[PDB]
Amino acid sequence: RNHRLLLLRHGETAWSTLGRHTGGTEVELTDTGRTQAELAGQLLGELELDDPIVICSPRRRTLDTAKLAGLTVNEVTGLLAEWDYGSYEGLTTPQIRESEPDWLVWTHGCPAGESVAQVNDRADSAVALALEHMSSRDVLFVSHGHFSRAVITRWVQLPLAEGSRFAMPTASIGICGFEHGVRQLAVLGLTGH
Amino acid sequence: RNHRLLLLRHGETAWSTLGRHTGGTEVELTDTGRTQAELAGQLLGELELDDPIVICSPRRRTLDTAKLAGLTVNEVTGLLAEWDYGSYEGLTTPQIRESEPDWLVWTHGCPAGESVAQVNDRADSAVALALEHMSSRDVLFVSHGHFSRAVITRWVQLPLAEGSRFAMPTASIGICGFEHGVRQLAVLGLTGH
Repeated sequence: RNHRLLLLRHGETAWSTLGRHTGGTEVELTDTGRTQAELAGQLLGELELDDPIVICSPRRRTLDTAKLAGLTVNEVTGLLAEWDYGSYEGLTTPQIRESEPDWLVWTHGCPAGESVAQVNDRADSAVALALEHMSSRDVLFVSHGHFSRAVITRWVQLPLAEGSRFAMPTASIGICGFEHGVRQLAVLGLTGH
Repeated sequence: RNHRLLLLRHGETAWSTLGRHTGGTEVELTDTGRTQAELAGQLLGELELDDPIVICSPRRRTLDTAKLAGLTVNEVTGLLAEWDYGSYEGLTTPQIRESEPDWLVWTHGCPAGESVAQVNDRADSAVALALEHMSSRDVLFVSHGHFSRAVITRWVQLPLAEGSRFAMPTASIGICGFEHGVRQLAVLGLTGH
């Protein structure tokens, strides 16, 4: 296709800096988070996007980022919500490690939350959504760390387990496109701050 | 580990702009290529690298890029040479398509040149090389499009066939590291021009 799928992770929060897993919890962006968002929109500005359709996660930290980035949101949907961490909500990876030493959200999932299968499907639906609009315009997802990686991993048609192989820091941008007929990851870890 | 593996593709040449596959052929950087290289070194400057060991491909376009980027090369080795295209040297993907409609270097390889297996092994040796120095410092490979992708694909422990899923434009930087014990791709398609 002649278009792209861009993904933007929301800025920093008090929880992200501590490595805490935040799903449905409504945490606010820090002042550093607001600045990150502001710089990202600055960066999106020179990406020369074609009449972009912006889809955003319902969380306030992502809605806030979109506004601060100077974007106008077209669709707000839980489809882009972060991985539901269930019982692990608020826990860091080490803390989770004290009980499940080999844990990775990518292979284990979360007890009382979303399983890999469920996110795999949610990720595919998201990619399907993107492809429909990319027929005429560029697409931008303002979402979260793990889910954004989920989308990317699926864009490149790999098992969701591979989400562990791609970073996605706060206020960072990843870009998906094509090369000689193949869906490909073009940019990752792009930061304007 | 506490260190990173960075990869830098050489700047633009008269052949790259045309989408021609260049392996052993000694093509020069265009003036645009020299500028790209110059900007990349500018970009490497703010990456705060730890006493970096720089390994470079023997081709003149890569040696030139390193010099223009303001880098001092520690090791020059064919280990980082581009995929040997054999019979396809000089051909574009469409041209190759006129004979092998479903061709991708990643799955087919090149007749009279390197096979996937051979590049898979060369890529792994390169990763092995990096890990040995990353024990005390950061590593920088100045190489080519397909091979750099090969190294990245292997860094993340995927079959070489997946090299098709990662872009690597001229004068672009990719960065490999770790996240909670897992080898991961941190940055891709980073451009200073």
